Amino acid sequence: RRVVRERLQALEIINERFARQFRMGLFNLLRRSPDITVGAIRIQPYHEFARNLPVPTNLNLIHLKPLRGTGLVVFSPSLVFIAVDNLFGGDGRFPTKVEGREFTHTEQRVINRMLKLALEGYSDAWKAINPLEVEYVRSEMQVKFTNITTSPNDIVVNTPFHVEIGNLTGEFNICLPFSMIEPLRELLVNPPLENSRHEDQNWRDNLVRQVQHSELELVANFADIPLRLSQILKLKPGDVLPIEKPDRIIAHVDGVPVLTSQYGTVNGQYALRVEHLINPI
Amino acid sequence: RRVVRERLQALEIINERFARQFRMGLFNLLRRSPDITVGAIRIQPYHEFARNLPVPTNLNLIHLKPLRGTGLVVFSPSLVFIAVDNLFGGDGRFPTKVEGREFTHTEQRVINRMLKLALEGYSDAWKAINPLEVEYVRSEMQVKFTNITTSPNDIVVNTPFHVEIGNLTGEFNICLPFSMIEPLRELLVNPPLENSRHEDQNWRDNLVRQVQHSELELVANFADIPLRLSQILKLKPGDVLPIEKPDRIIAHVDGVPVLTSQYGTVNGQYALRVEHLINPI
Amino acid sequence: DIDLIMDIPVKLTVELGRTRMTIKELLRLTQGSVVALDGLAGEPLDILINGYLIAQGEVVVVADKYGVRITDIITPSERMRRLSR
Amino acid sequence: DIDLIMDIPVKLTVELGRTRMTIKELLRLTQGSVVALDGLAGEPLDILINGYLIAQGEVVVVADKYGVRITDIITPSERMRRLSR
Amino acid sequence: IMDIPVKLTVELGRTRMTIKELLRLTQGSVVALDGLAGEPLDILINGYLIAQGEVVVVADKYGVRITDIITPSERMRRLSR
Amino acid sequence: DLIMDIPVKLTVELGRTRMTIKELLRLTQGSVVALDGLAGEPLDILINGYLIAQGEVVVVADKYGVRITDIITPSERMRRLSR
Amino acid sequence: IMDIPVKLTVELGRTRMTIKELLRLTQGSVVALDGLAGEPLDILINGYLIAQGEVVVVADKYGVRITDIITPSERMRRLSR
Amino acid sequence: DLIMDIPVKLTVELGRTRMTIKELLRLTQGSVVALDGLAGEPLDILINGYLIAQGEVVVVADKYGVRITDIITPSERMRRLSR
Amino acid sequence: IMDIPVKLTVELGRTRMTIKELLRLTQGSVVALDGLAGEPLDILINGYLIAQGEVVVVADKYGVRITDIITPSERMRRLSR
Repeated sequence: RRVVRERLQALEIINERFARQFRMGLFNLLRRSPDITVGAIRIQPYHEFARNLPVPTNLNLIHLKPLRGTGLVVFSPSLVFIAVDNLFGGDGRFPTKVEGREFTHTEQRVINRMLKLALEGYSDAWKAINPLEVEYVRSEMQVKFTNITTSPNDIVVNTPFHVEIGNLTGEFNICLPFSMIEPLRELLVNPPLENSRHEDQNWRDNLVRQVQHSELELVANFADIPLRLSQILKLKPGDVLPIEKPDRIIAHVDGVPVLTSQYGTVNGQYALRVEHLINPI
Repeated sequence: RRVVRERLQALEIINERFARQFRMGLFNLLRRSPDITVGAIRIQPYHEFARNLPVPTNLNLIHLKPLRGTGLVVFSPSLVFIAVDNLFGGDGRFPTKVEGREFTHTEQRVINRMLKLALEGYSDAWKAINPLEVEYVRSEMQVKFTNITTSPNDIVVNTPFHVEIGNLTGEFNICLPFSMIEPLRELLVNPPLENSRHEDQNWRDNLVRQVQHSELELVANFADIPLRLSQILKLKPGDVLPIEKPDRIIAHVDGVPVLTSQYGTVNGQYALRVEHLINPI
Repeated sequence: DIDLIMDIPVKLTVELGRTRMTIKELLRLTQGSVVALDGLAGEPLDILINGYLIAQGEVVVVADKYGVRITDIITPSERMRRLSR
Repeated sequence: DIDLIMDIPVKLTVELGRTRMTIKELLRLTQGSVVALDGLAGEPLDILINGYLIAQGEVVVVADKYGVRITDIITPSERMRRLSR
Repeated sequence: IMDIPVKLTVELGRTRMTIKELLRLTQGSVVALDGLAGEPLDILINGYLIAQGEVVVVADKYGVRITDIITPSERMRRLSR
Repeated sequence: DLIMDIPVKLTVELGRTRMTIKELLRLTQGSVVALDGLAGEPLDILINGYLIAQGEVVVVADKYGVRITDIITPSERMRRLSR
Repeated sequence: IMDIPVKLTVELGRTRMTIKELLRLTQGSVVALDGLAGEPLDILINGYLIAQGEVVVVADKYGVRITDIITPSERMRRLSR
Repeated sequence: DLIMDIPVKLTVELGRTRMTIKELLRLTQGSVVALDGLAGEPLDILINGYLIAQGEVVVVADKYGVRITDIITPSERMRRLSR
Repeated sequence: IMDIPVKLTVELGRTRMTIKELLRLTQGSVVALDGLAGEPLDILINGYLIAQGEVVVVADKYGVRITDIITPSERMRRLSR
């Protein structure tokens, strides 16, 4: 049994701007403008993501301090082949497919350049909103060896991307554990907010100035006696129910108490004599 | 007659991380990535483990200070053969099987490298949670000569592993006496816990802040007289039972006494006058 | 069905009065401040459970002990009239 | 079968009263603090064995010696009613 | 200073006529107000106004695009209207 | 029945465990605690803190729905309170 | 300071209606609550709340994945609900 | 029999030994002490500290179950207390 | 300080029910207790507990494998049980 649901707003924009940054980075790196198509953000268990992962492919570990845990990135053999031949200027119209064969030293080095470029791009994109350092840990071949999540059923978030350069195409993914963003679960849901300048706080203070003009309905309580509905049914008008001594009156609005008070007889009216505001701090 | 049962959580994760560490260690040692499949943790008597042990095979003694007793590790002749030929770069497609023949000096030396590498790996893996030094004592050929346990029926815990390198496969075991972990029996059952930072204790203190808001029902006792159910049967309503002088009243909640008190007549109610909290320290 | 429900504990609440009041007023309020309520002195107090209207009653001091004496059971029509305010 | 069981020693217990009380209150309590119980003065005390309801009784000082005098044997129906609270 | 939940209110336009114009109009009758397409909307708390701001819809759910706290200057004129 | 239309508060629980405050003291903010009831047993269903019946939750219509199975059964209620 | 065992309590959701809706529903009738799939669960002691945390199952035995002590802020709102 | 349904506490013992406190003084926290009853003899069964009967434990249904064998036998009870 | 022999006591499990469940069960009837296979056993002196420890058999004679003196912490809980 493992269930999680949520809706996200900010990381979509974050992925879009990071994708634009990565596109321009690859353009300047390979002297050719690429195109990146960000897929819909995927929320799935770790085992489902591993099953959907096309083996063989290279997986890389990038830690995210100070949050405990390591991030994961993947790149397709088609992408690495196309990138490396473009680095050599090859047209790519006579491609080759390698399966099971581990990446050579040179191929791993080219993967290292893609890794560092992507790390820098995502670092700047993420720090544009929240400063969270990204540091590569260890590349991996098989997903089972990555074993990032505690359980295969652990639900993780993955961001797919479709990257092409002219006729040449490709797809790579960025998948993250949900526990990685569990402390920031409320922040990622919230859409990005601009300003935050000094006039933004007094703007909040302006809202407060509006807030003082508010309407509040208090509730006064005397007795909260536990009884039985059988007794209620046998209760008849004229019946009397004893009540303990109400040494004080609790005042609450929609439930939340604010103060304690003492009842009193004032100008022929049921009046209360407040003692002090309830401060939970 | 010898019976023990229990369920374990933490040592599974410990074995998994130690297996990953051992896999990377063997990868860097033999310039080839291995694969280790950890078998289900085995709990069995020493005689049963010895019977299941495939003779011939090499057994090694590694002490675990400060806990009294010595740990045991074993490695298959197939594993040592495959490891040594990979050290020589041999394909292993023309293998040989040796039975009864004791390991040569060079074979024992290669076993020594595996022993030291495994000792270092398990040392780091174990000290990642609990610092317990591991020190090799003496290798052994026959299990009967190991005679670690007091009795053959003494129940021991063994961790099986299936290690392969490509087509080449193998299996080795790590078996430990249950008395080795008897002092830490409660710890091994408990799953590993993260944090433990300074904010973790005040988090426990936060729980304490929640705890002060608790509901407790006391029990007041006057007389605890031993009688007979025959007397109870012959007892009839209106009967009187003498009671010794209750010089004090014991107050307990669900059984546990907390204080002593003296009864008294207050505001027409059965009231008690506490003396002091019961502190067993 | 009915017999099953009868032996069940339930809560009840009683309210004194209602006044319009804003956070300016409550912040201006200090220790010992007196606040009145729309409930006239001597008016029977409304009786509810879990916020649900039940009846009305008044407190009577019987044998130097406070006790609320109900006076009526709210009809559905009068309950509708009361909520239509 | 019945005759075998008759000559067997058994224990018994008696309770005074019950009050809701929390660890804040008990920590606030000091030496000589007085705490009351729901048991009214003069109310017969419940009599149990091993936590099992048996009967009720009251203490009577006969020949300057304390003694509890029972008054009733709990019926199954009244026991069910008592536990249904 | 101390916090408490409170009821808000958003108002979509106000007009001035008798109900009989709309009482005669049975169900399914469309009626327009001073509210047009484009102007921002105001927010009230317990019936007390706060600020001006448009409202959009996201994930099949309405979302207010609040702009700024309403000053007494425009507060007075909207009360007058 | 003139008070039939009265809303009520229900309570559904998993299981209990006799737990001394020394245990919670070592229990961290991210610790794991077990219960007494075995997995798969229908959850007990109560209202306003009063025992009613038992049931089990099922993933139906994308919402946790509990399937009522037993009745108050006052004899069984007495047996349960006699623990 | 002194230790004693104490009764805990975990609560799976709360709703508001009359029992007759479910009293009419005989045995085997499935009924949902405000409790959905994913949200954490709270822990009560003697009926007094402590902390928020999910519950998982291990070795065919339930295990609570507690998260943090409940502060009065959210305590008040859950009492209000 | 109006008090038939009353739960009772039973006690099962292995054997006895006359043991002077000087012996426990040299007995460490991990020492071994024997008894008077030989292995295989059925264990004595008591309730609330009162002798009832004897029985032997058997490994059945993965739980220690004791097989009752004898009755109170008041003559034998008198003989036993006359030691 | 001065020495004297004293009667010990070892207890193999405790349960809670009426004797009639076992009184109906004639001789040869097997009945289990809270005692299971593996847990240690406690030692009482004149009916007063001392320490926890398993019991083994040697030379066709039982031998207690005592572990440690019982502290009041677990003493209280075993009294409660």
